[PDB]
Amino acid sequence: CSGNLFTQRTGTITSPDYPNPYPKSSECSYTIDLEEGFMVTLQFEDIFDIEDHPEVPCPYDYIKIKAGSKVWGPFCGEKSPEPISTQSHSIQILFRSDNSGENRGWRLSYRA
Amino acid sequence: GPPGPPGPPGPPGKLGPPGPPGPPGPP
Amino acid sequence: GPPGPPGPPGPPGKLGPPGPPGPPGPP
Amino acid sequence: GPPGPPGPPGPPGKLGPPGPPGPPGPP
Ligand SMILES: [Ca+2]
Repeated sequence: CSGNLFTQRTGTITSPDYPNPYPKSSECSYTIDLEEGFMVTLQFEDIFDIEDHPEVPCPYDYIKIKAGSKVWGPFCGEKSPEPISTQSHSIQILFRSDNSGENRGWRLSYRA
Repeated sequence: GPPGPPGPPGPPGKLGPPGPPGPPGPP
Repeated sequence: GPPGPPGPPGPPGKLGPPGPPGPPGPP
Repeated sequence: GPPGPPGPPGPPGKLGPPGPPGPPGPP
């Protein structure tokens, strides 16, 4: 589930197999790559369900976002983070899952 | 007829996350 | 008759393992 | 009726204990 590339000004990205549960032991990568000057916003939509833990932030499965030297996350749980204004035109999204659990995953739209 | 008895208890929960790293050494 | 209802949840997972050593202390 | 389905996995384990203190620094 790596090398997913999005080059249109707007689009939709999901965890593998969404809206069904994502696969175990996944290390997925997604790239949004736009021309210079564009500034991408990421906004989650629909159900957001990434395995979490009640005491510790995201120790099992997580989504992380990187743009240049900027890093957001990790994120997990039953509620998506607030929309992310990346202020950037080229973004990498990483999604890791461990070897157990049944959770639905995530869906986001991006725009610039 | 009547419903059967409860199923068996499920499998144990998954292992806890590893503990945090220790603190820095003494001076 | 109909199947019984699902069993109770399994037992809580095991305590996580100890963390790794801390980094080196100060000079 | 027959017994029900097994129950769901239990809750996750607790966070592990902290790791040991790091090695000492420069003297
Ligand atoms: Ca998982």
